Amino acid sequence: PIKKIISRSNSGIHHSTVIDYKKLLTTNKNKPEKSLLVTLKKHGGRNNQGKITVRHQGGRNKRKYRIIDFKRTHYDNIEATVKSIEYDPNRSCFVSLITYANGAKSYIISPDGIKVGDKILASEHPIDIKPGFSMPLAFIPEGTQVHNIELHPKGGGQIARSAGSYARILGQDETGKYVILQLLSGETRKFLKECRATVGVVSNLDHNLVVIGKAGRNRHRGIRPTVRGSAMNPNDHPHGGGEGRSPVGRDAPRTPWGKRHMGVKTRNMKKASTNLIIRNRKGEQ
Amino acid sequence: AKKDQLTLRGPLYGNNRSHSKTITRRKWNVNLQPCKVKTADGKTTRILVSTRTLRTLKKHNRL
Amino acid sequence: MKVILKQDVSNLGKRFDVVDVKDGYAIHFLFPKKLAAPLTKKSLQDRDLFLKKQQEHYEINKALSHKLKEVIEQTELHFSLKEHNGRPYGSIITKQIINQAHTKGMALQKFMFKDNVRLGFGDHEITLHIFEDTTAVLKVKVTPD
RNA sequence: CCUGAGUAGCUCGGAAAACGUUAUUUUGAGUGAAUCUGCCCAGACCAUUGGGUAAGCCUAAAUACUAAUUAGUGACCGAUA
RNA sequence: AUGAGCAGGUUGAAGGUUGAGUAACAUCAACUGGAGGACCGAACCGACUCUCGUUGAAACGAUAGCGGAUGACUUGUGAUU
RNA sequence: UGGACCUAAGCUGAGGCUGAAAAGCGUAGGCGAUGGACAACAGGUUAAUAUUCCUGUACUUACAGUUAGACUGAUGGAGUG
RNA sequence: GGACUGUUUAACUAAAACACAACUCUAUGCCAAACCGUAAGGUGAUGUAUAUGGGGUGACACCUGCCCAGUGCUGGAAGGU
RNA sequence: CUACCCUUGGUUGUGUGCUGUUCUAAUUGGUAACUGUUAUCCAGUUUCAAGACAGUGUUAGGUGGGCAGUUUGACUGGGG
RNA sequence: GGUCUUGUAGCUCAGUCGGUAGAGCAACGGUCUGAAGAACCGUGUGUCGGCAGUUCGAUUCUGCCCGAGACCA
Repeated sequence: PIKKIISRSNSGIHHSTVIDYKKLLTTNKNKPEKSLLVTLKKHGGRNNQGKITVRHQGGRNKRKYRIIDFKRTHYDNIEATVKSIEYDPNRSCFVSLITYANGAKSYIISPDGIKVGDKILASEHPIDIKPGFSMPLAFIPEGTQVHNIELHPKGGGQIARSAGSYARILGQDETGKYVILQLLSGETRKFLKECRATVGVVSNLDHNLVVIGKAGRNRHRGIRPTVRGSAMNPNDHPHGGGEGRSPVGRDAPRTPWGKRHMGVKTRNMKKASTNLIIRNRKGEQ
Repeated sequence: AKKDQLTLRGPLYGNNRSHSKTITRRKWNVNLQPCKVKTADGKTTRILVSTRTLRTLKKHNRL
Repeated sequence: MKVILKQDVSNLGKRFDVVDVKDGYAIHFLFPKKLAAPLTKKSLQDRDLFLKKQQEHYEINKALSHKLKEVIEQTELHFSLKEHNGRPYGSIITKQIINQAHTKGMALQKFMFKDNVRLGFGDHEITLHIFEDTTAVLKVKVTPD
């Protein structure tokens, strides 16, 4: 669901829309709930040394990142109680405040299919294949969507965990290990057959079309104003300035350094799970 | 340091003369092998090893 | 650089004698079975004396292999695992086995016991051999829930 | 029998050498002996022969000047110095 | 990161709202409510335009608008590159 | 009120990882207000002061003994903050 | 032409430049691509392709037409060296 | 038949180079658990995905103004 | 660090117990059709790219100068 934004301004227009955030996120009157709170320090795109590392990213307000438990292994044999679907100022996905009945709470991802109140179990057990649940891929046959899944032992749920992400199961290898998962973006991996699985695409499937309209929404969303390569300084940029702006050259436009990124294979192959790869949209592994 | 933890030996700083026969300098860093090593009285800590010193240690029964 | 394949044969030309060929940091250079002997001057003094030491080590290793077989067949490994009446939540590493080995009063290295990651449930058993001629068997009693 | 052992020879590129690296030495890397006509050297290396037995070195003296002290000296200055 | 001005008058939305109505529909109106890189206009800021100086009170400011003035607004302190 | 206390931005820093000499990152800790918290509000006073000094009104941790009184309670958990 | 409101040559250049916007192309299966230092680590960010970075214009709307000789990329089977 | 010169096809293999694999007993690891310690940078043991492929140390390269030391001749009825 | 190679007509090609030139198209002539595209045959082109070895008849079996091809420091 979306909602129109009529600016009612005398100069200019706005066809911008925004997700209502009242039927998909709780506590619209945001007051910091002091149960799982974490203060966030940031440098404005700068680093621990101090110098910047990510240009065109800054000018954002404070965030209170919820303590998300991607492992779903802290408390087992007792199903959790989804207290609320909370906002996440660091992720497009909506966090979920679950509370196991033993006396502890945590934050997880609740994908599309379950909402506040559902009793979800965390274990390596052959538990029911439902959204929010977590179980090994061995109990799930081929032809199912999977998300919020890691590659490395206890490395935390990292891969394919955003809205609309899925992992098509297409059986296992000839060796009986490293089940093949077709992840998002048309890539494919040889996932370990022992890894857990949070089945179901993440909720808010309508989070696909939006008009930012005004810069404040854009600048507070990480993406700062992007400057065109035309009309720059001719210093530090080989095409800026001068009368009669020059068309962009340097076929397959490079980044403004000695490196190249346009169309070239710029994959990293030195990790602890690079042998579990199948396809990366251009080649093999 | 770039010098391995077993030998704090300064890297050999010499010249690299190309077709131009220039005076550009070149570093020669000591060898770094993070192979396992056995220690007595409990712990079995592991440190970096240089191959030139590895020859001396191995032929002096360092395992 | 090891020069004596003491009391054991590592499936190759190295035999129970003062002789071995270089195999790098493997079961032939990291295992303490191949005991290193003074290499700075090994011509007549250390050579035959270490050969005799190797023979005596063979004999005392038969004796101690029998003794250790009895030991690990009387006081054996025990472990517990968490269950929910047939719900696999297992995780196994050799670390705990090494810790128990050290707890038995002897600094046994990471070579006697070695296994991969396993994921199971219920009552099972794993046995790891220790010797080549008077080999012992391990009993790892696992307690499920 | 001892006189130094990844040690003397070399060696993938440099340097100390008149030598910007050709004899000597060199390693960041691969290597490698002798217990002295052996071994290193004889500007590649050796035969007679010749230089020496290195691979640990101790050592005020010739290698600085006053860092606190002493003493005198002056084709030294002369308040733009 | 920690705290600050937006007086006053304002667009008065979206969300929903109630009955009428109708075979069931369809359709009608209105208000709770306050949304803006929202409006005019002061606190505060801007040198965007014309004049002054072109060796001024000014090593950058004075005036007239305009623009932000409820946010891409205007800030102080401490600190990061 | 800043500190006696607490941290935000941030820093020092036993170590330690890492780096020719130098030190970078950075943990245990502690520093660091622009903030939070514990405890004085009006009248009078000089040639220079006021909630501060006094008057009246009074807080805090309550201090040692003490009677009386009573299961208080952090090293651990939760809430306001 | 720019969507607009806006920002940069404080102190002669405020815009058809730039900027949100949309169209979008490209890289990345995470220890991400991009990047700070050499190095740990770290931002990116513990974001996970619906996220970030870089390319080009430019709101709202049509698409972006023709074309790879070569380069950059992807795919091909057989090399000299 | 006794030997040499060649010749083209091939088993077991080799003088020649081609590689592929079973394991970790190495190595990579902002992989993690235990401990130091209730230590973010951390260290010891570990397993884990590979696996001596590759990395490291050395040599050798290349793409690559992103930058340097720089070069950017002269005569020419002013010079290009 | 460069050692792999073919030329034959207007274009294109290969060479048996080493023995031996060739269309197709453009097009010269002819054939089809009241008319004809399309199509069908025969006119035609070559020191067999040029130089030197090989043997029962080398331009063919071979080597060389000028461009070639598929994991390159």
